[PDB]
Amino acid sequence: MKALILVGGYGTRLRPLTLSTPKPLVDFCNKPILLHQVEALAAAGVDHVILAVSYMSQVLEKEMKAQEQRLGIRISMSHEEEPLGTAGPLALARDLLSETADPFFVLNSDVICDFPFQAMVQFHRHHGQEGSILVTKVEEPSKYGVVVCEADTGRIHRFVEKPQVFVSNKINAGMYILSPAVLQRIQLQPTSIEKEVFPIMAKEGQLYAMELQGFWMDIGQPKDFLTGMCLFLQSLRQKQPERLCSGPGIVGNVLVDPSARIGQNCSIGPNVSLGPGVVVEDGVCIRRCTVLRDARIRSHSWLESCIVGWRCRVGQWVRMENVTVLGEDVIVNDELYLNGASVLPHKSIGESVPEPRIIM
Amino acid sequence: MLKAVILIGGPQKGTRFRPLSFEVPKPLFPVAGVPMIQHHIEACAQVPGMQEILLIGFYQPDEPLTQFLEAAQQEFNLPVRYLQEFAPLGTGGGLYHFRDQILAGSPEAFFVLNADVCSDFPLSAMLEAHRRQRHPFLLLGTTANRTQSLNYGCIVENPQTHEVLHYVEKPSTFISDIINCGIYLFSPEALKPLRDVFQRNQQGTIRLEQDVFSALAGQGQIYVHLTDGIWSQIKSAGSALYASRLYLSRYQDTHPERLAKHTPGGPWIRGNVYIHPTAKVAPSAVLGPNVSIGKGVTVGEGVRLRESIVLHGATLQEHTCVLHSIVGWGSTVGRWARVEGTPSDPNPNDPRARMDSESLFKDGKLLPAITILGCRVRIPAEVLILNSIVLPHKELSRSFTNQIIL
Amino acid sequence: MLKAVILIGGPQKGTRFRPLSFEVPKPLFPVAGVPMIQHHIEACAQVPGMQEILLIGFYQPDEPLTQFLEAAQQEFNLPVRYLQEFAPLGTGGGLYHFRDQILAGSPEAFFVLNADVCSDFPLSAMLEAHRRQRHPFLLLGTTANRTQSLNYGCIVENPQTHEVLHYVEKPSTFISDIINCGIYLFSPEALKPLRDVFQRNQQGTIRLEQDVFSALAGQGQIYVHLTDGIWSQIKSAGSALYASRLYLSRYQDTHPERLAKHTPGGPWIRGNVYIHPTAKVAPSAVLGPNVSIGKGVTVGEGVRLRESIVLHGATLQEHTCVLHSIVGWGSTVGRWARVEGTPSDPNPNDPRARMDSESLFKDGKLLPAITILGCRVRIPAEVLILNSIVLPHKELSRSFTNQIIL
Ligand SMILES: Nc1nc2c(ncn2[C@@H]2O[C@H](COP(=O)(O)OP(=O)(O)O[C@H]3O[C@H](CO)[C@@H](O)[C@H](O)[C@@H]3O)[C@@H](O)[C@H]2O)c(=O)[nH]1
Ligand SMILES: Nc1nc2c(ncn2[C@@H]2O[C@H](COP(=O)(O)OP(=O)(O)O[C@H]3O[C@H](CO)[C@@H](O)[C@H](O)[C@@H]3O)[C@@H](O)[C@H]2O)c(=O)[nH]1
Ligand SMILES: Nc1nc2c(ncn2[C@@H]2O[C@H](COP(=O)(O)OP(=O)(O)O[C@H]3O[C@H](CO)[C@@H](O)[C@H](O)[C@@H]3O)[C@@H](O)[C@H]2O)c(=O)[nH]1
Repeated sequence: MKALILVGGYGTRLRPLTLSTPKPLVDFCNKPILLHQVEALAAAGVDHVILAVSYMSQVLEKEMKAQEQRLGIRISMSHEEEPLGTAGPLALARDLLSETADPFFVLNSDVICDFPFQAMVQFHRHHGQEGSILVTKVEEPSKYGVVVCEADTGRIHRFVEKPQVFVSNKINAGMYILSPAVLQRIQLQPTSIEKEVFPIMAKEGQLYAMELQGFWMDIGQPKDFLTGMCLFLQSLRQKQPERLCSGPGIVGNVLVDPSARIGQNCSIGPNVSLGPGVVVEDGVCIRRCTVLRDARIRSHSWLESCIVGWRCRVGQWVRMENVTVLGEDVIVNDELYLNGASVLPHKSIGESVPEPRIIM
Repeated sequence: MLKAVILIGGPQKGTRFRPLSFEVPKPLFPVAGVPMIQHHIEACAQVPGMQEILLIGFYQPDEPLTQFLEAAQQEFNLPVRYLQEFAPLGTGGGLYHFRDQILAGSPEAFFVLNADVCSDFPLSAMLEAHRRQRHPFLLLGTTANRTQSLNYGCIVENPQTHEVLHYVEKPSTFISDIINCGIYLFSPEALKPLRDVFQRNQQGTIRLEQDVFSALAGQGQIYVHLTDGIWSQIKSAGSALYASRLYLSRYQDTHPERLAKHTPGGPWIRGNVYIHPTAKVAPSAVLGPNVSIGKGVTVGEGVRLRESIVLHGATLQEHTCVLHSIVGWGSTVGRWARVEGTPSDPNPNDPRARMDSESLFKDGKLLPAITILGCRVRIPAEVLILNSIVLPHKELSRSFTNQIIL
Repeated sequence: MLKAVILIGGPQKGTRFRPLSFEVPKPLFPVAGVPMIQHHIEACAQVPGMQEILLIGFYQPDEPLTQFLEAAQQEFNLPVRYLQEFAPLGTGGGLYHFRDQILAGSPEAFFVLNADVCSDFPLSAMLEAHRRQRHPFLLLGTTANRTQSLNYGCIVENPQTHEVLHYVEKPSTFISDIINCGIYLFSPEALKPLRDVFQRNQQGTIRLEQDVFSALAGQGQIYVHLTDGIWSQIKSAGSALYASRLYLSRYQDTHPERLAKHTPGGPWIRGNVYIHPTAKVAPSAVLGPNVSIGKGVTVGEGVRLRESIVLHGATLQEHTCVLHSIVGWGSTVGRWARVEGTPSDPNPNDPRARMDSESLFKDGKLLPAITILGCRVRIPAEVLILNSIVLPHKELSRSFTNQIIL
């Protein structure tokens, strides 16, 4: 049993957070985004996980080895020297996955959902064909790749990577199980696996589909970060309601780290996650915001649907709304209103912004 | 024996949401290479026993229209005539006024086709259902979105007997999803109820949908034949471009010799592209999907054309990019010049989205849509035209953005 | 002996002035009752010793142009001839190309007048300075505002010697406060620099401002002469109203019989109002300031007109209010219909005025300007046309606000 995790791209994602820490490492409900997936892979029982990274990082290798014996499972990573698309990681890691004949998971870096892997491997063994794909019913399917399926067997009749015509409602959930025979199909030259090999495999009929149960969300967008965290808080409340804190001054689904310290008569609204080491003063109302680690917010401030970066000092009487992302080491002055401002790191702000624009 | 009546409009009744052409008639506008009513004429000539084709509309007979009639008569070996109303008599008034010319010869039934629709034209299927039941009115019907249905004429039917129980014309509220497609089949008895409507007007102009269809609905006189194929209405410029895309995709099943092949020695072609034989395209040019080129067009070295329509005699010089734009005839685009438009299109998440058309101004703001270049418009070198409507015989000198250039 | 050369444009130079211009060339547009070049011809005929007037343009001769020439010859007792360039030769290429027709008779000096300018035309005072200096180029100039001067040709002069030290044509940044009026006085030796430019172009179009005036400046060839009288240029359709206001205020010193008196038996009149003798005005109507009425115009009973030009053949029914608009030839306005516009004039001296742009749209919305109605536009009763441009032969059904009706 092996598993591949698809990292890279360096941009288009949650950029003010991605400038100081890589994308799979940024925290998401007090855990990194990669760490959720590899913990779920530990739950699945895979012996070995490889991750393809398009640029080498010191602190990522640091974090993954220091996590990697706490997990007790070795995890290796492969560096590509040109971005060979999303298919190139399969061909570069071919022999490492191909010395034994056992089907392997391929996971995107940004997908977070309920992880069905133990049921999905028995589905893969039962249907017996080459490639299995998780699919989910979504409301806006133009952004994602769209598959049509069968009634009972789940054979994928057609796969389109970008629809633009409404051929179906169900999308690629983003979780693949690939046989070793698919490794020899793809060449080392840069291709796209979601576009190229799944379409020819669909008209062959080796591709099969499986319906995910709940609360799938893509966390690539900086806007979709907040509603994905909002959905994950509700699903974790349904599964483990003890882990969410309950208090007289906090309402809704609140997930507080043990290292976080909160003042009194401050009203934390629904779907708020506080990182480790944050300090909230008295009289801060926070609704639908995530707060990353080491960040201190001053008193009497209102924050709706905001992302606060690490070691981020926020002034007194500060209002922030409309997916405003704060970055690495931002010092917002007192009595400022930020509507829609994503902030470049290591920058202090002196002017309240009426309209949403990137503050460099 | 059957003839077919095509209701081409008049000049005032077009009232274009974006003017696709300022100088040629709307029914002679080339959609996917051939004029707009030539699709109707060809699909009517394929039907067996088609004796004649009539065009009713109050255009004055300019020489382009009569020259098109010269060409079409000897192309399809059918007599194609033009009957001009003396005044704008409405949709069904021109049918009643010219009843002696249509009824002569005693046709078994006769088609009525709107000129502005772009459709599959399943005239044989409608003819088989009509030969089965011989009812006076047969209507083509299509399935539409709940929001988009308020623009067309909604039809409530009995699902078993396929008879209209209720008809309403552009309703303010949602009524039904089936919409009238502007294609009808008329038995010779069906000119009798029209006459009745005429007498009520004396106590001239008969609107066919509001006075005949919306009054006689439910009384066993109107039957709807549902259909499946492609359907759009050519109201605006963007809907003309989308209808041209629909016809270029339809061309694979009927005329594979019309679409340009890949041709690795010549110019690059991706997607469905119509190139005229007289047009000379340089081999370095690459023509993207859904592109029609007219007769006598000299597409230069290095041109990129995507989602465009180039009328006859236009010249594009080197390294120009033309995206989502209608280029009028005789127009010249200088080198490194870019003509761009915005494809409003249809929603990709909606199951049955029908691509609405909007009349040039959303709520007092000009909205971005297909760039129109008028006839004999000279775009100078290294200049950008974006989301603009350029009137004819105008030579620009600077870049224009989101403007109607008078 | 002196003659005058009036550079009228061609059909391409009148496209900026296009909505009104479909019916008649831009130089034959009636500004303050008479055609636009007729002011130039009349002010040249008022000069003593004017032998001939030549109009140089590339308009094709039709009945409006030659009918104007036949009228103006017998009106001013002067031969008015039209020389037609074979191609658009620029501002100075037409002057050089017809040099034998200009120098025929050996005149002592000849005036050169742009056709688009509305000005005082103080040609006599320029002549009295030219007889003092006898120099090749004399330029009428006027002071303008610091932000408005960038669109006109700027002249940096020495105040003591009255000589163009420097000339920059439509500069990006501020150069000088005086602008070129577009009225010049040419010696017969002034065709010697132009010839040199022609030779330089071969080793045949010559632009007068960009080639002759820019290189010749500062070398003793070009001299300035400053006027303080009224000056404006008619480059767009809404600038004709402002130039008509300037001419109607100029009319008191030159033609006191042209402006209508108050006439307490007849219609109430405030400000300067020109009424043609053929025009039928109801006595209940009141006409505000700066209003011109064409020939054969019927104005209804109770009508208000302020700052508006009503062209000839137009019909205003009763109880209507027309502010800031140009009502085209044969246009009809139904009862209780308001046609409004917002004031906007070149006004070079003023800082508030929006300066020349071909754009007409700021960010997808029409800028507030003068309402134009083209030829034969039928406005229905009880309907508002505000800030809107209506193309010719278009009948409207409902009230349009801030739109261009195509
Ligand atoms: N090494 C490497 N990895 C890459 C590269 N490009 C993308 N990846 C990884 O491949 C995954 C997909 O990249 P996206 O570009 O974000 O794809 P998408 O627009 O989100 O759509 C994909 O995911 C959807 C589900 O989230 C699918 O529905 C859709 O079909 C498609 O697979 C991401 O985790 C990204 O890290 C690359 O060039 N090199
Ligand atoms: N002879 C004549 N023909 C006319 C006249 N007015 C319109 N026509 C032609 O009749 C056809 C439809 O006329 P419209 O009145 O503009 O109908 P519509 O708003 O476009 O909608 C109609 O067609 C839709 C599909 O295109 C239908 O869905 C809808 O029910 C309705 O029938 C067009 O081709 C138009 O050119 C006229 O006065 N005289
Ligand atoms: N014969 C001929 N006449 C022409 C041609 N082109 C223009 N004219 C006439 O020449 C005059 C000005 O031509 P433009 O090229 O449009 O100049 P402009 O933008 O109006 O600016 C000129 O006049 C301004 C005052 O009106 C000046 O301020 C400016 O510096 C410049 O001289 C107008 O009467 C125009 O009709 C031509 O090609 N041939």
